Amino acid sequence: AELKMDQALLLIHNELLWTNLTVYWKSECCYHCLFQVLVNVPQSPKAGKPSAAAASVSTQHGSILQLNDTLEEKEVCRLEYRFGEFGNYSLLVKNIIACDLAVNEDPVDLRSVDTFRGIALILMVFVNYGGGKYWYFKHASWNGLTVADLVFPWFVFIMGSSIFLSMTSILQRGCSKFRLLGKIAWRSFLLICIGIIIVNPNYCLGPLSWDKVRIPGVLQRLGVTYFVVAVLELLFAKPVPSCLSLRDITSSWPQWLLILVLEGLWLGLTFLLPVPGCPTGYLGPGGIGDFGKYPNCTGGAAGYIDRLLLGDDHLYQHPSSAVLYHTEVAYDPEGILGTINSIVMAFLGVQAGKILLYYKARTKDILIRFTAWCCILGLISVALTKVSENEGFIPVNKNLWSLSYVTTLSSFAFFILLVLYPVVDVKGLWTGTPFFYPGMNSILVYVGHEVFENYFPFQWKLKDNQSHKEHLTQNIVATALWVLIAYILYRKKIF
Amino acid sequence: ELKMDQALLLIHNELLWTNLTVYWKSECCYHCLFQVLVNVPQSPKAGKPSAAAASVSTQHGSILQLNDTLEEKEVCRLEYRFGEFGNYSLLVKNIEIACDLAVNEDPVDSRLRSVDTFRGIALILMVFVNYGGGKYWYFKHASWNGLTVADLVFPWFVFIMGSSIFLSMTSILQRGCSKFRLLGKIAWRSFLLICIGIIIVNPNYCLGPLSWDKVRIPGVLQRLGVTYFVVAVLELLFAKPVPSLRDITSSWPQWLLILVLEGLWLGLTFLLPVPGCPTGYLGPGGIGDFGKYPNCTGGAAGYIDRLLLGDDHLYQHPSSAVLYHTEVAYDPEGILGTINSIVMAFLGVQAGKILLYYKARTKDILIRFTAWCCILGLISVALTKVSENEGFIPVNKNLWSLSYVTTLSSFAFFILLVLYPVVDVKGLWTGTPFFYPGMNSILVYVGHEVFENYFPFQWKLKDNQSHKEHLTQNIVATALWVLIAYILYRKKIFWKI
Ligand SMILES: *[C@@H]1O[C@H](CO)[C@@H](O[C@@H]2O[C@H](CO)[C@@H](O)[C@H](O)[C@H]2NC(C)=O)[C@H](O)[C@H]1NC(C)=O
Ligand SMILES: *[C@@H]1O[C@H](CO)[C@@H](O)[C@H](O)[C@H]1NC(C)=O
Ligand SMILES: *[C@@H]1O[C@H](CO)[C@@H](O)[C@H](O)[C@H]1NC(C)=O
Ligand SMILES: *[C@@H]1O[C@H](CO)[C@@H](O)[C@H](O)[C@H]1NC(C)=O
Ligand SMILES: *[C@@H]1O[C@H](CO)[C@@H](O)[C@H](O)[C@H]1NC(C)=O
Ligand SMILES: *[C@@H]1O[C@H](CO)[C@@H](O)[C@H](O)[C@H]1NC(C)=O
Repeated sequence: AELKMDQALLLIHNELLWTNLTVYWKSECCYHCLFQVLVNVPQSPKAGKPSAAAASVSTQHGSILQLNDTLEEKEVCRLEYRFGEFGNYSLLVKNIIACDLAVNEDPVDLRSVDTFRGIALILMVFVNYGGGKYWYFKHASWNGLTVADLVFPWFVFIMGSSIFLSMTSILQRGCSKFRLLGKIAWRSFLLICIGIIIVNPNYCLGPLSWDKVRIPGVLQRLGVTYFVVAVLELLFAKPVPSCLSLRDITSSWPQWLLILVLEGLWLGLTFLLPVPGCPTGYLGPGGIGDFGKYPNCTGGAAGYIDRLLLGDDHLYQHPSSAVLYHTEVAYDPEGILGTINSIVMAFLGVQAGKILLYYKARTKDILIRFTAWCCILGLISVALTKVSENEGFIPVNKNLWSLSYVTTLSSFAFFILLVLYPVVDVKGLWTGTPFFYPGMNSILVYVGHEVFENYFPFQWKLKDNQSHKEHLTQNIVATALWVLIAYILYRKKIF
Repeated sequence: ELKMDQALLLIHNELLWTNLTVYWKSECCYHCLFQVLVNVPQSPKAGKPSAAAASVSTQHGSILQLNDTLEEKEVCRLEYRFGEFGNYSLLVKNIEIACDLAVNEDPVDSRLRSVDTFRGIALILMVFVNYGGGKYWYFKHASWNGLTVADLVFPWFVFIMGSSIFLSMTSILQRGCSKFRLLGKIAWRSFLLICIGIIIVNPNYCLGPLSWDKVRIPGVLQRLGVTYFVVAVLELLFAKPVPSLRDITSSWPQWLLILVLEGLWLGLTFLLPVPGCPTGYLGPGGIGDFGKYPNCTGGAAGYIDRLLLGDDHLYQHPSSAVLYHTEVAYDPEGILGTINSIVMAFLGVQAGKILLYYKARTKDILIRFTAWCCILGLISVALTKVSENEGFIPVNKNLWSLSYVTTLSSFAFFILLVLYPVVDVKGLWTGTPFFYPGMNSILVYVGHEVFENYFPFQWKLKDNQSHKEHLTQNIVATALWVLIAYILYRKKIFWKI
């Protein structure tokens, strides 16, 4: 009918005579949102003849219906409810002002690094196709840690580990450093150009033009972090040679000094840089967020730096907060300031690779180091976020690539590695059979699924687009087909 | 304000008590009904003639007819050919009555590796003409009949593909291999080509996700795969070891089969009755043939294709839509055209047989190619009577007519005759910029089909109505695809896609 995806009709009529009602809606998960107007409920023309109105409240998560009249601005009913999808809820307001919100119809219902990379790629492809249009399979509106926020950081962690592993293997093979540097620069340049040309633009609307080309993005950031980490490791590389040896940390001390100074630079630039027409050290979403007194401030210092450097037209025109906070500005999640945190996370992946490689002959030592790093990073994350998605010093935020976000995802990745390394490598109980096929063809699978996003085996016309089940089935089938394609490529040894 | 290849025609009518209407038909139409271009009202008074503006096409020729609106009497007519961006003004006044056309502003318009080189040239020409070729009239497909440069890209590809099947299969058989595995590989390759075509090439996904009710089944790659399968299976079933008319006495079975198929095609085209349509029809319908048969595109071939596949599963914008104003759907890569495509692929197999049987002696190869080209040219001249629209079977791309096959095969034989000594015997030119697509045919074709809209091959234009911009963009895209083919060749990547 007239109900879109995840909406519930709200038939509302007033059993009163001398007040004009305007229903005001505000989703619960928002931190500080101005109550947007929803409908206008007039007075009943005669006694016993209420005037009905139709509303479509978003039922993704919660709702706070606030009602105070236009004439007097005095409350009549403010109630918090959680509507269901495709429901039919009737709000009866009457004298005793009292409201009940009756319900008409019930709403409807080594090998470990490779396995981990395959898991991250499969989840990324799933959430990129839409993830069944579920609110927990899409990027969270500003602060939040939905499932789609857990894919890219793990991929960067895995790439850091693989960078260190391959660098050590090549240096042990005996190749010179200049050839390695040339190769690293070439791969980074290729990744950047691929991201700028093939992945980021959408060519169905029309041809690419400089005035409307999106420079930063996923693959550009991936290549830049690749280049930075690989060059740093190639510069400060030492031959690989326990009981509290602490060699893996003290040997790579220049890397740690550089990473710490980079993190300090990110913290200072975010929390101290004076943004014109915006409070210094802003972390909010702008738009209607923070009670709506900051209309154009999305991203704070990072957003301002990105807009100044690349222009407001070369960024993402539909940021992840544009669906909830109604931000009218453009903000790329893969901006310029977040590259520092991405580099830090890739270096944490390098650290995991160092732990894996140094103590190759003692599994107990590897597990102890992994769990110690996981505990330390988890403690840092808990201290920073104050175990809350809104409060705390630095909230976990994907768009800003917050330091708490990096530390939390590093904790999760270290725990995942602590689980995966024994079973897949040491015990060999389960080789990650359905997963590592993209683990060996990451970049090819990503580029292919971006190019072939719209083709028949991955997309087809559905009976009703306003249904979660059909979208979920289509996305699952597409991801399974990409797993099968990666398997076929692996069998033919096309790397 | 003006479109591309469209002059501006201003009519100044000094007549007093006669409404004036004009008509226009392209000089390239065989029999086209005139269409209303513009209506010029009578002048309210002497000295202030009524002026009306209209845009006239320019791609090729123009014939105008001036008729009275009420009395339906012809006043005057012209055969002037306009310019791309002109300002021609037409004045008609009573003197009998004569109309003079004036120009206000002048227009502004002024292994063997020989098979590999052939296939590379055909592929590059195909990629150029698919991107548009500058929107030129002779770089696009012919309207219904005739032979433009864009019509020669595909038949040469099918010819060389057939020759390559023969060469590769005879090499494999000579080296030693079972026939069952070969037939299985051929079937897999044909099925893969058909599926690739249907899923990737034919449908456009930007307008929306694929819907089964509007899926175009026939197309270039499905036809390629079907003829590949048929000709490869025939030549594999009848394959004798290599050892003077010794290249036909060893091939008479498949020759008889090809003659049977050609006879079947001729019978179906010229004899199969069609409901509400003249038997043995070839005209484009619409306004062609004086508009007596509106929905009769292709005739027998169109009717058979529509009956077997349905109107929804066809090419909705055929080549004749722009000129002959037809509403029905006709797929150029239909079902009856597959017989002639098979015949041309078999002719390519015959050319490969000629090239292989006399590999030692080059004089014999050259005389064989000369004889084949001359015989096919004579057959084409007899069939088409040397005219675009006359003759028994005019050269037709959409129908894949027999004259089309004979003419394009004679041209392919002559091109092979020129290329073979140059690339092999004398070694003057080694196909340096062309044979990399000759090695990566299918990969390059599918890549350019998928990446047609991407930036290096297509970007926003400064002036969308300039031929120069489109030509530069298409040439740059084709050069980039040559470069990509060369890079793939250097990295030893080859025909696996
Ligand atoms: C313009 O007028 C001329 C003459 O009146 C038309 O020529 C004849 O048209 C009738 C029917 O309209 C045909 O039966 C004749 O065969 C035509 N030729 C002759 C010599 O009589 C002409 O058709 C008119 N233009 C258009 C577009 O209809
Ligand atoms: C309520 O609204 C109606 C029209 O919507 C208006 O005529 C009436 O005056 C309003 N009542 C008050 C008290 O403003
Ligand atoms: C409801 O009343 C509060 C004050 O208690 C006010 O801030 C708010 O704007 C009112 N809602 C409206 C006017 O929609
Ligand atoms: C919701 O319930 C009311 C109660 O009768 C009904 O009239 C209305 O049609 C229902 N909504 C829809 C969309 O059917
Ligand atoms: C020419 O067309 C005009 C416009 O309708 C009309 O008034 C006039 O009568 C026409 N001329 C003749 C001779 O009918
Ligand atoms: C054609 O000439 C007329 C009068 O000379 C002028 O008004 C008109 O703009 C010209 N059109 C073009 C396309 O030059």
